[PDB]
Amino acid sequence: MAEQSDEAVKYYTLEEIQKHNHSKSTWLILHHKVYDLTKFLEEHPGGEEVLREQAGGDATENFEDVGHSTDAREMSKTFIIGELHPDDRPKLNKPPETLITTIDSSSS
Ligand code: HEM
Repeated sequence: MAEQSDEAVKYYTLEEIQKHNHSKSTWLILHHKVYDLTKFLEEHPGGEEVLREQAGGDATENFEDVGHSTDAREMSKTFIIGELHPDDRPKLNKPPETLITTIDSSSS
């Protein structure tokens, strides 16, 4: 990716992470950041099989519903290899002034 090592956020193409939804290399996207479980497949409670189905793309189905617990919020941090490419990063015009919270009755 050129340069000494890095500079800013490393992205990964949406078209690419899709190709890493399988045994030989398992990535996933919970929402925005891409993770890897290529070796981790075995280390994670009841994974391997059920990962492949949610990996490469969005996996937050089970994550939004059940929510995991504190443990998984804190441990996962080194699983995060980077973000998703500008395929998703701006989406539209990229939120200029906060996500929404626009004109909430009175002064912001
Ligand atoms: C971002 C990558 C992930 C990491 C680092 C991670 C981390 C963990 C950790 C630390 C636990 C144990 C305690 C807890 O619930 O907090 C756990 C359990 C579990 N995780 Fe994950 N997890 C990840 C993604 C996923 C995804 C995408 C799924 C489903 C497709 C999933 C399904 C489960 C289930 C089901 C358990 C509990 C065992 C069971 O009841 O079968 N996890 N995870």
